[PDB]
Amino acid sequence: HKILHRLLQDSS
Amino acid sequence: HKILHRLLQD
Amino acid sequence: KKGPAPKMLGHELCRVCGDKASGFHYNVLSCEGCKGFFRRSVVRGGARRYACRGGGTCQMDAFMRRKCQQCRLRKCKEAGMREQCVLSEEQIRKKKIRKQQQQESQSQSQSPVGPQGSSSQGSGEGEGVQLTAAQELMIQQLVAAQLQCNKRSFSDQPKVTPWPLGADPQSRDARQQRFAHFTELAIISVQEIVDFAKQVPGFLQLGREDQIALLKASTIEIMLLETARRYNHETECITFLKDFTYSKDDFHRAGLQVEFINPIFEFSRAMRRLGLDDAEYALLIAINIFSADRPNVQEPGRVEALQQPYVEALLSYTRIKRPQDQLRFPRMLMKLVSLRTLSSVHSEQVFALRLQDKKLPPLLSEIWD
Amino acid sequence: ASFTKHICAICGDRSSGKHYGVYSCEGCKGFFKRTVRKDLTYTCRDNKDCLIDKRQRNRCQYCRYQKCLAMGMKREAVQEERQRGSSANEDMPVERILEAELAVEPKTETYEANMGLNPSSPNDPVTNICQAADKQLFTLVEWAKRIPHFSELPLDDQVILLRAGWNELLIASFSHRSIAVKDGILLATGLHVHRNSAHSAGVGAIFDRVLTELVSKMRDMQMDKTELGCLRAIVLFNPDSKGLSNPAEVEALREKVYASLEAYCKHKYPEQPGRFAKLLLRLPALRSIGLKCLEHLFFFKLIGDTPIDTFLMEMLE
DNA sequence: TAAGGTCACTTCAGGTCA
DNA sequence: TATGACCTGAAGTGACCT
Ligand SMILES: O=C(O)Cc1cccc(OCCCN(Cc2cccc(C(F)(F)F)c2Cl)CC(c2ccccc2)c2ccccc2)c1
Ligand SMILES: CC1=C(/C=C/C(C)=C\C=C\C(C)=C\C(=O)O)C(C)(C)CCC1
Ligand SMILES: [Zn+2]
Ligand SMILES: [Zn+2]
Ligand SMILES: [Zn+2]
Ligand SMILES: [Zn+2]
Repeated sequence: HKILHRLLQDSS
Repeated sequence: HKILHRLLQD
Repeated sequence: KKGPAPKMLGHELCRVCGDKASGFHYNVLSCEGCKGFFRRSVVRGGARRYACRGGGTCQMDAFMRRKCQQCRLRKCKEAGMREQCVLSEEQIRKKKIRKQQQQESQSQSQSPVGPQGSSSQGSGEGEGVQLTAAQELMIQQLVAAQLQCNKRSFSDQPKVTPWPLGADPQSRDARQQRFAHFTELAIISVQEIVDFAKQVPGFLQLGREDQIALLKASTIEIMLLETARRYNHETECITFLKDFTYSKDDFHRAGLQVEFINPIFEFSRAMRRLGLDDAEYALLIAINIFSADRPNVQEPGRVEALQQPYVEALLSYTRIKRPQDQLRFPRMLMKLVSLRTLSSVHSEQVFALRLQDKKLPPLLSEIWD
Repeated sequence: ASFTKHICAICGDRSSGKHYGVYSCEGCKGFFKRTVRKDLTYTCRDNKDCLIDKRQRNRCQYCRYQKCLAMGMKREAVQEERQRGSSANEDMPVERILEAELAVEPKTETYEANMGLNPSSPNDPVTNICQAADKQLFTLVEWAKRIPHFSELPLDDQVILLRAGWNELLIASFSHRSIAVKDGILLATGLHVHRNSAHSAGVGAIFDRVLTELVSKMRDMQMDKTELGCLRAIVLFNPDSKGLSNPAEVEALREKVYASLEAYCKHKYPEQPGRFAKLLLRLPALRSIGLKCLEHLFFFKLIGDTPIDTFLMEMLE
């Protein structure tokens, strides 16, 4: 649930 | 295997 | 003196029965009988017809046509008679009122010309009807977002494990290498999807776990769509990142099971008969994200309501572009089911990988586990 | 070539001499005249491959006008002020499908203090559901026979299609049967489930999924027998089933069901443009449910606790 | 000539009725 | 009740005047 979330808030 | 075929026959 | 008529005739008979035709009727030439029969068949479809007990070998002529109506209609279809050539009830009302009430019959009265003794046309709103502005704006936005998010994956090309050509066929680490490669391509795919959905309007109106659940659920199916879009019909190969092409046997060397690989290729070759453009693909993906039947969804109402505009926008785009093909839309909405089946197959592939104690990347292991 | 002066430059007929700036006959003259006058935009479905000659020139007006304009005819030369300006039926009738649904399901309700059956007990929900399923497989084949063109198919393909779709068929059936109750579903044996019982049985997830995504939506949009039968027909014909002799026929029949259903929607419910699309969108939700139920069916069968009847066993084996 | 118009002529929809 | 010769009836075409 963490990595997708950190991919959400900003640009990858 | 058996039943459905016979039910579909008639 | 020459006769003043085009007059295309001469008894070319009938494509249904073979009796004498009076001319072309419903995109084919036929007689009065076949024409009337076809009309009454289209306007009334709930009429009682007798099933064909004599087999589909029923012979058509100027006599037996009254025997089997189903075969007669079926050969009317074989004749190429279109159903849309029969005027509907709302279509026929305007082909009456114009010809009765005033124009061409019983009434002509105007300001000019008048022997009256003893007996804004163009647009209201700036219309032109269907496919409104906001819809096309949304479509173009989705396409532009698709391209913009697609360009980010182009710089990740030499970030990945090279393909081991000329590799030992019995080598396990070769299969492991190809597998790792494809999983990395899948990572790029997932990030790309996340960015795309991020640029999708209305998607930011949901909660964190809502967006996360929707993405985790729709990811594989979106990948299937993007793969089917990158499929090459003639060469029978799939090209990822536009410079990387792979055949079916390449997936066979990847270590993937046949039951996983085959239906995907079936799905990919099935979508080329649709001939979808970037707009329809983008709309399909957009709808697919907004499916409310996904697991772990707290507010399915918001998601369904968000799915509403994309569905109808896809409808207006389909009907206007290709009025000739009316089955394109239901055949497009039906691909979602295939996406579900292939999603189940995908999950079974994941479990298959889990069976051999194989490891997949933390992101992919986050989504599909 | 000065002989071409005596012929039409478009259809290649004998001309009267120059009219619109090219040499053309009275036909192309009057055609370009009547066209440019109203300047009506033609639509040719071929497309754009049309070759215009003397004989066939009146078959396609679009390409004729395009060839007239290509020869150098002017729209400014034309006087009079102006320049530039259902169903598909009887192959797959919905009435016979309706007849099938009415034949198989006797249970309905009209306008006080009555209804056929709703007894209950929360033991054992899974066993009772399997029992009802086995009960309804026979009515499922009996439903399949009354569906147009299915009986004409080869026997083995009929077997395959039934074995493939039986789950989703029965599911849609009891969902629409339970459309009047929340929550939850009424069995064809008459007994009641009551999802609390499903939760206590460990199957509550898929059950509540059925409650949320099927019966709820069906009740919200008020789906009738015709639409239910059509959706069940779409589920019934699957070209993607394994072992099919001629999948293209099945796919074609499915398309026929699409056209017929969309027709019925454009007739019965002119109010809702998204009715048909909604009905189609109920299908992907059904597939994910139909598959998940098989996973539990493969489970409870392999565990060897809940008694499974012979027909249901055959469908599972 | 080269522009118009007229109106015998075609066409292919639906509707009638014995 | 379904059927097909037959009509109503517009939109169109072109030989021939104007
Ligand atoms: O090239 C780009 O633009 C980026 C991109 C876009 C879409 C897909 C993609 O990678 C797909 C090709 C490799 N893929 C690996 C894979 C994907 C998803 C799950 C798994 C797994 F972990 F479950 F196994 C794997 Cl191994 C496989 C690919 C495929 C196509 C045809 C036959 C076999 C495999 C695929 C799998 C699932 C969905 C779509 C394609 C890169
Ligand atoms: C949803 C459900 C399941 C499957 C239901 C199926 C496969 C058929 C139901 C048929 C009925 C209920 C027919 C009728 O009423 O006519 C299983 C057992 C996996 C899990 C819990 C309940
Ligand atoms: Zn005929
Ligand atoms: Zn027949
Ligand atoms: Zn000409
Ligand atoms: Zn043309």
